[PDB]
Amino acid sequence: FLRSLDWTQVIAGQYVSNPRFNISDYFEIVRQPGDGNCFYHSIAELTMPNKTDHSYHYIKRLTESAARKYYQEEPEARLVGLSLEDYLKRMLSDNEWGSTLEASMLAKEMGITIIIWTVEVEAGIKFGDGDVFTAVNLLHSGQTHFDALRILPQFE
Amino acid sequence: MQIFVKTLTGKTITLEVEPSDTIENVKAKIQDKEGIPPDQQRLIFAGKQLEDGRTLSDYNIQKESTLHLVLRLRG
Repeated sequence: FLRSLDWTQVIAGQYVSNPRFNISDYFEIVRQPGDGNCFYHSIAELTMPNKTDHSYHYIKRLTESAARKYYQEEPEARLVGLSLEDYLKRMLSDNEWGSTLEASMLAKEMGITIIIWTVEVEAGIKFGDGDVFTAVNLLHSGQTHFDALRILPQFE
Repeated sequence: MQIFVKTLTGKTITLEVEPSDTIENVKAKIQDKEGIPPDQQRLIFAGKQLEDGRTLSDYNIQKESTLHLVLRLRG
């Protein structure tokens, strides 16, 4: 079923899909801290060995580095409207929320695909040109929270 | 004139607009009809994100054009 996903390219490097499934049927959900850093915690969980509650600082560093190269060209930055410098100050701020903007920039900076499943699944948004099996899968819930997803072994 | 919008959830809706409508006027109409707040909306046409101050006519968006809606997601 996971191979059957129908991704529509909407804008350079970004795809949307609307499959219907139970998250828990295909993924283990790795809950992340309910602080303001859950997005970065989630990325770290899936990218960094021996990950801890402090590992997210590194993802935020890669996000800074990414923005310097990609922020001005990022379509989603237009909703931010901030200059590169003011955005960085705010992004790097303690407990600040990550988002699809950072996801887009990180995907390019880390050379990965990031998939965000906003919930039962309402839709997926893919940043990068890879498929779900190789992707860093995130769970977006409450319109306010990110956790990490790992494909259950039987489907790997 | 009539245009279509494919929402993030994959739903294709109809919208009644004018060529002179701004993107913000169009976001507001999507809010009226689907409850999606304008500040989360990214409207896309022809592989381009549309800009709030500009108008449908600027992007040569004619009757029966389909926009794609993607949402800004944070947490």
